[PDB]
Amino acid sequence: QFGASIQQQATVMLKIMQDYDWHVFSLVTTIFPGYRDFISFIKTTVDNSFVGWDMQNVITLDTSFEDAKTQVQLKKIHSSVILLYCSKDEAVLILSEARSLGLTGYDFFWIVPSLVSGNTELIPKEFPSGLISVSYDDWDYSLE
Amino acid sequence: QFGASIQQQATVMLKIMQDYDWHVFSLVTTIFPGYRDFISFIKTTVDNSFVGWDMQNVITLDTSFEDAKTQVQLKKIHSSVILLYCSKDEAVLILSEARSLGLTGYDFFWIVPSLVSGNTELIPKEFPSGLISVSYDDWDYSLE
Amino acid sequence: KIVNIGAVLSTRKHEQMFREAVNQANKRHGSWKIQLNATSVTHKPNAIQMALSVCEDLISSQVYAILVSHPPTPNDHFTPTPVSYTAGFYRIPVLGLTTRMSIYSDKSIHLSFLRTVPPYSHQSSVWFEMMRVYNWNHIILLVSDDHEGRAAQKRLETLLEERESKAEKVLQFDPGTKNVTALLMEARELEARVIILSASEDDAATVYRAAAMLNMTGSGYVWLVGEREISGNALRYAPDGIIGLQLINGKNESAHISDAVGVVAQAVHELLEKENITDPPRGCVGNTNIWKTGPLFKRVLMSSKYADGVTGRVEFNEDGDRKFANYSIMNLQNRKLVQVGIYNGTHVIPNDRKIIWPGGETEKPRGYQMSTRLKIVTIHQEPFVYVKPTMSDGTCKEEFTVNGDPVKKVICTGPNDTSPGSPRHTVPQCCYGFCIDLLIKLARTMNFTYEVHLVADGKFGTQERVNNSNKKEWNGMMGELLSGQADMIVAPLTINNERAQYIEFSKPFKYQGLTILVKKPEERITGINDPRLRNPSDKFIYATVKQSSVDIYFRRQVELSTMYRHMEKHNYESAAEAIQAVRDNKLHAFIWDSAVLEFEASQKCDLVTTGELFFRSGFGIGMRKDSPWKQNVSLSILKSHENGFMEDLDKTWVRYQE
Repeated sequence: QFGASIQQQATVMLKIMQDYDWHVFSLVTTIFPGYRDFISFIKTTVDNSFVGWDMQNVITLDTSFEDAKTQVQLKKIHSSVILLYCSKDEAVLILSEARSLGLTGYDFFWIVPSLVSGNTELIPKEFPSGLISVSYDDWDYSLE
Repeated sequence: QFGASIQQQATVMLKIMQDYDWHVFSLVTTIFPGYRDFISFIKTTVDNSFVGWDMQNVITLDTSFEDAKTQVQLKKIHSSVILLYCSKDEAVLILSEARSLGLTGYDFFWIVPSLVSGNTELIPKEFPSGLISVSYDDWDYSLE
Repeated sequence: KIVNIGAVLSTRKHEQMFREAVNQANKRHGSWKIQLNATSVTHKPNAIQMALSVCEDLISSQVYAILVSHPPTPNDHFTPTPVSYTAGFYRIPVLGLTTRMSIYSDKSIHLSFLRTVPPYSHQSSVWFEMMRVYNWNHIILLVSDDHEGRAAQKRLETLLEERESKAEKVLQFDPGTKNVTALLMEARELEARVIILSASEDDAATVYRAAAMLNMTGSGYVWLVGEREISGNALRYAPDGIIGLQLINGKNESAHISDAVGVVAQAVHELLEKENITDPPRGCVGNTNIWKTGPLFKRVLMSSKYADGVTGRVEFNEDGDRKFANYSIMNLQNRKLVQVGIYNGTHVIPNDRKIIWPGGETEKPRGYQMSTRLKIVTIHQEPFVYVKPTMSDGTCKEEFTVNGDPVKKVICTGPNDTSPGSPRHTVPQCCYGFCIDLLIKLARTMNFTYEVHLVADGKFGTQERVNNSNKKEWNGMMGELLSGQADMIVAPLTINNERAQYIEFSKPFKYQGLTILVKKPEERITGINDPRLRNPSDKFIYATVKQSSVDIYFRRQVELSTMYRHMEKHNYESAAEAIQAVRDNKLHAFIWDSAVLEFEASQKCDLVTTGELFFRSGFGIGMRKDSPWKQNVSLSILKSHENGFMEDLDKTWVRYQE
């Protein structure tokens, strides 16, 4: 194939966070596979950075949420930048739960990977206007 | 009457909260009557105490909860000590929603008055083991 | 298949109208097999046996709705309470129709009471609509009925929660007395003229006579009353031009009965469409089991929404009150009731008739007149507030300074000594000095008179527990200012964060720090960083003025609790006591402001200050809350800052040495 990997995309997103000095952040991971490599890559990147990042503990989901034990970990979130790694189906429920929590504020940023960013036409109403996404979908360079 | 009013009981409960340094707390008031006097007495007692109480804003109710607009006010709660003034049949639904939202943690406290705590025999299973109550029902002093 | 309705009604014509409304209630509801029976009872002049007859007759009848419809009762108690209490024993809704007392608003007391009339506190919201129209902020409350007084104060604070303003004066007392004119004159000395009254007819007529004898009904005096205050001899004692309220169909019983029949009938036909039907038992003999669908039928009555009636959109709130009520606004033009406004549920519209006021023009009188004589209180500051006894009788010896400046004194009033020393000795003497000349400059800039008096003690004022009910109170200059007896504290006020939360501050005129007064081996201390003062003993005697702001500033310092425990055994009343004590070589150190001890070192060479300069702060003028005496006064202070008038005040006392 072509393009970047999920590790190079994570490097680009941490470069975005480095260029804006958003050093206080968090990390929320679901049960989508390839997640422990993602967490370990974030840990080795923070350990290989000139920043000294303020990383909150990883909020790990288990199943479809009862909104009883996951809410305890969601109320621990006092940082600004919220890092979410999930699929498109669970992202609607996560953003709706965060909107019900009031954790979708002006300082509460949301940066998502490329695979959760699905169809350009199909956009659910639960997306915050200002949702940061990174993908290789370039319209200036066509297929030819 | 040979009893103990709700104002002196609120004085005793705030004395308990002062003796434990539980200064960060909240207040949830339902549509059970006699509630604005309770809020005003709490406001005057906080304004006339050496603590300087860190009081979260009052979670108010209008009807039986839709779990749509009251959900936002309950998700604003992140403090430990929770005060409540309601009836027993309302308190069953309140504790069911609090268990559904995970507000019955080890850090979170629950202090209820004597009017919501009715018969000693009738105890439903939805009550958290550790529920703080203050009642003048002394079994050592009989009716005679 | 039957529904019984109980009623306490007197006149046979309205009983026939009630039975006709019951008969017509089953007209448009189809040919359903439900039946409606009605039982009406008369009235015996007593109240215990009336309650007995009505309660056992409605137990034997097993009714669902209980109605009391007697306005013109000769007894002024107006109590349908015992039948409502007996129905609340089985949680049966009693629909009160006549009275508007706030004791019925408590659903904890009246468990199963509903009504279609609001209490009078909602009229204050209509009066808050006056605040939405006439743009008036400061009010004067006067409530005699203490059963509704706490509810009126609650509703007033609920209305003032939006604008976040404060009522200037509230009053609660026992109805029946007559010598309330002292508090009326105390409200007359205030800036506002808004008069809110909530009492019966007798106290309203009493305060009308009190305002008529003292002429408190002249120009600009805002009067705003209700329906209870425009009846009886209070209507005879009312001045011309007073604005009152009128309940549209408040006493018109005939349409009100039909409205109640429609409400009860649609509530019953709503309840018939649901399950869990229960019936009231024969509770007179051997039945104490409660009616289990009490709160269920109450919840049915909560969401009751209607569209029929001459009055209009009757609707219950969470308190079961009346929504969207047409009110009238009346005026008394030459002992004649003249309608000057109408009111829908949200908005006031005046009619084509004019609004003639008891004062001058037909427009609104702005009854917010600021105090042209500002009451000035101060403490006896030694280089700033010089107080001299009079020569012969209330006079000031006009002595001249060495620089050709005549001392412009003022006749101030002050106590003699402390309260164990002097029981009651308050004389007028001559006050002059620094802040007196500052006030002379303020009176030269802006034209306003003043009234200089003195604070009763030698303390600034601290936040202390009062000896009952665990309540915070202030004292001193703050205690005399917040009580309304003072207007402007002209004193070197120590600016801190605690007093900024309670009152507003002006710009500081003085800028200085703190220092140590010693007498002249290390004879100097060089500030707080002396390790021997960290752990003191009986040798280094250091203290401060009792109940001073320096003690509060050290109380915020959570790392110098040892000095707070040490200085509490030697706090003096005034700073001159500390000057006299260190003059006799009994003290050893004294934390105080800089330039005062610099002036005293210029007076006496043995008085020596320390070298360090910490707590570099400023002293300004003690002020009230948001007030028009803030911006212009602060601009005058800044005008005094920009020119050489500060240097002139230095030439008077600061730069002048010996």
